[PDB]
Amino acid sequence: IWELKKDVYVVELDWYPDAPGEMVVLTCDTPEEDGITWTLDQSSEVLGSGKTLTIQVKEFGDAGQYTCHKGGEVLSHSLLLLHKKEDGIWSTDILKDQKEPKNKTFLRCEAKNYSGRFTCWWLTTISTDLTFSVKSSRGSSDPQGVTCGAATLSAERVRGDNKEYEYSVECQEDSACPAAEESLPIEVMVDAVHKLKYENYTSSFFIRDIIKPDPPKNLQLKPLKSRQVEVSWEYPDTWSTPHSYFSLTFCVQVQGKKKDRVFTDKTSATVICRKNASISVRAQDRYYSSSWSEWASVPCS
Amino acid sequence: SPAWTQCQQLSQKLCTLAWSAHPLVTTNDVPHIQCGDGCDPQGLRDNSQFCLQRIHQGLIFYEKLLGSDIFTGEPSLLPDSPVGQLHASLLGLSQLLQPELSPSQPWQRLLLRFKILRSLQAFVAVAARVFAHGAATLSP
Ligand SMILES: *[C@@H]1O[C@H](CO)[C@@H](O[C@@H]2O[C@H](CO)[C@@H](O[C@@H]3O[C@H](CO)[C@@H](O)[C@H](O[C@H]4O[C@H](CO)[C@@H](O)[C@H](O)[C@@H]4O)[C@@H]3O)[C@H](O)[C@H]2NC(C)=O)[C@H](O)[C@H]1NC(C)=O
Repeated sequence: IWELKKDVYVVELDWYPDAPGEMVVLTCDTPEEDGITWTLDQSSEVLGSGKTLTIQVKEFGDAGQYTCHKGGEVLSHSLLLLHKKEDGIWSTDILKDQKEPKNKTFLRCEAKNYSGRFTCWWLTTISTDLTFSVKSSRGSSDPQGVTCGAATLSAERVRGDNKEYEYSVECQEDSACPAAEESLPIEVMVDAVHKLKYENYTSSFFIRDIIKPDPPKNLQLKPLKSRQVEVSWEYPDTWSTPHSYFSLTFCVQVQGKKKDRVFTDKTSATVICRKNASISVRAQDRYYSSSWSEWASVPCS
Repeated sequence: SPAWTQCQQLSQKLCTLAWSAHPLVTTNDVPHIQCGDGCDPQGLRDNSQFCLQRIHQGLIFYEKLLGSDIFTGEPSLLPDSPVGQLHASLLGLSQLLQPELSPSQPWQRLLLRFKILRSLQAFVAVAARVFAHGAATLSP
């Protein structure tokens, strides 16, 4: 047993039938010595007497909020949560597996630049009695500070009775060094409590691997009378500066309802534009292969 | 005096070769261009020699590392491996800056090679930003 949070304890259980469980000793935080009784949740059934109560925690019927009384006088509370280990693996019921990039991906994080700010997302089907707690740091041996906000509902999809929820949290590194080559990854840790079940999740990464730039800004066309066009855009406002250091590379695409692609480090390009086509541009870090940005399009002609 | 545009090309050639590696059919031991190394844009303006000395040090380390038992021992690298060329381009870049481990299991050596090459992608990414920035702002 370990303490998650004042008066909240987690009990680790190898979850299988006819399992011995854990012998837990609860203690009543009170200066009284005699007349103490114990109860669980809303049951009046007295489960024991004295300043302490020993219990064999095997199932969620043994979990819950234990209260100690001095007759009609309520004294203190101890909330027990279970972390079930099924088949030798901690349960992952609360969060949905996003299966991208690989299996058992429950948290996905993104950065728009090298500032130390990033956002992480996750999915769940649970609508009620759901609490999330987020913590983050760079490194484990000697952790460096990362400040995170509170997880909040970002999206919801409902089909009939099946509801799916998306949560997100914004974090930031305390002393970020945008130009440095990171040696220690960032760790994002998420506690998930639903009723009496406790689960937790982690994602380990370098900012450089979760970079996805914003789309190129102010995409424009200048025609020239064999029907060629001078395409021009600008770096997105959120990308790191100076651009002479944090360079982007671009892919310019011509597509209609056959493709023409050009790859350039410049913020301009010449393409042959046809009727009812569209000029699209997207961006990537020039020196390190991370995610491409979303396309930015402008109609042809 | 540094010859920024040659360095810019060699570090570009290293970004390309390093991302073409795939020996698998965190990296604890290597060097890194750290915050205190002064290779950010402002640090280059103020003391470019200090930064480029620490890039040179790391390049020498990666040369020696690629040219050692970790990479030259068994299991033999495959003829299509980029290690040999990276070695030549690392050597070439470190000369532009200034002219003058070892596990038992072979599966552990493959994994080690992968972590080193993955680490090199991060290192040369920063060096390329250094040489691109210096070519744009510190060249006469
Ligand atoms: C995600 O879940 C995992 C699995 O549950 C969790 O790992 C557990 O963390 C707790 C908290 O650090 C560990 O509890 C410790 O266990 C050792 C003995 O193994 C004790 O010596 C420790 O005692 C100290 O803390 C107690 C209160 O927690 C005090 O009563 C005591 O006096 C000491 O001060 C402590 O109990 C637990 O062993 C691990 N379990 C495993 C299997 O690793 C992990 O922490 C969770 N992640 C997050 C971010 O919470």
